[PDB]
Order: sequence, then C-alpha cells, then structure tokens
Amino acid sequence: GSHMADYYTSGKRGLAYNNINLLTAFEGGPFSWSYNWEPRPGGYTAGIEYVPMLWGPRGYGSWNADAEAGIAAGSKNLLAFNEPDIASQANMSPEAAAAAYQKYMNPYAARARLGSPAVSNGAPPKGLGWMQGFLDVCAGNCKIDFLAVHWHGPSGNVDDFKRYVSEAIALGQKYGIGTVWVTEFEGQGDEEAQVNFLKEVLPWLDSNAGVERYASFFVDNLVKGGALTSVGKAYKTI
Repeated sequence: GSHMADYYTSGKRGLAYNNINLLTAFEGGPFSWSYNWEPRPGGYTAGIEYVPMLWGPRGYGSWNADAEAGIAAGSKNLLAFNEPDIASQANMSPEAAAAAYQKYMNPYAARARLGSPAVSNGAPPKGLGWMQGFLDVCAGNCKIDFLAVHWHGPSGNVDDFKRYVSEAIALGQKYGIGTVWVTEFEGQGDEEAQVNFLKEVLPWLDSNAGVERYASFFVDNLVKGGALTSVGKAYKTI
C-alpha cells in the first residue's frame, strides 16, 4: 500500500493566500481548496486541494511545467487569467484572452477541469461585459468547466453581490458552463461590517446550487499576530 490507515481519515470554502505560512491559523475549519494567484503553491499544505493559476501572459513560458506539476500533486482544476478586464491586473482584450485560453488551457481538458479568466465586478465594458466578449470570441472552442468571478464592494451592498453572482450563473448556463467559482469577494468596511457581511453571504453561497466553490478576500487580511481576526473567525465558524 502507498498510504497508512491514518491517511483514510459544504466543501465550497477556499483559502486565497500570499503567505502559505498563514493557512495554519485556518486548521480544522471547513476548507477544501486553496489558490495564491500563482502557478506554484510556494510550499506544501496537507489535506487541501491547491489550484494552480495561469495569471496572465507573464506566466506563459513556464505554464506547461506548472500545470503538469499541480495535476501530479492531485489538482483536479486549473484557473485562467486574473482580472484581464483591469489594466493594473492581467490587462487582456476578450479577443487576446480567447486565443490564449485555447493555446494554454484547452490542452489540459482531459486531465483537469478548466476555470474561465476571473473578471472584476466592474461595469461593462469590464466585469461580466468582458466575460460576454470573451465567450463571444471563444465561439464554443474554449473548453470551460466553470466561470471564475470577483466581487469587491461596500459591505452594505449585499443585494448587489447576490445580483452579480446570479447573473454570472445565468451567463455560464447560456454558454454550456454549469457552475461558477467566486474566487474573490470582499465586503468593504470596519470589522463589525465585514462580519455582518459574512453572516448574510456565507449561508446564501453554501445553499446556491449554481456556486461550486468560493474564497473570501483574503487569508493574509484575516490573520494578525498569527491569530484569526474577528473577520477570520467568522469566515471559519459560520
């Protein structure tokens, strides 16, 4: 046998990290997966699925070796470009990203489920306008298993957060993509506001048949002095 008996001992909640060392503060919570906006994890975290990301064109030279490595470590999923709708992020036209998705994501479709580029919640032409332009140019020749989407906004705009997620699920369903991952969400405001935001959205996300996975933004903000903040505690316990 390749394993000892102790290896045989919602599932949606994720750990979006910069410093791998801060994941430890989340020990024993309901976390199934992690990602780091990088193609490589920066170390090893037992018992959680690391999902490599192709962040953008700066990543293209090493991606085949990165993807092969994360699949070999047990990854069932890969994520494409980060906020190509945003100039300060991947900064890619829908046309450019459709060609790049076919070249760099499609080849792994037999060995992993593939996640769309992740769009901001910007107004068209950003956000879900960008995703529509990308799905137009893809024209059925992009192999996409799930849409990846982001929402940052005032903590008191929970209804807008729910509208955005619902519109993302409907867009995916129109194009033959059956689920979304909300790979970043941030309700902006002081700690009490951020905790109240999590108390309304986490159960709604957990109940939403359209949402396969999500990650609050983000681990490194939820930890201080090696300890979960009141916001990190809410993210673990709700």
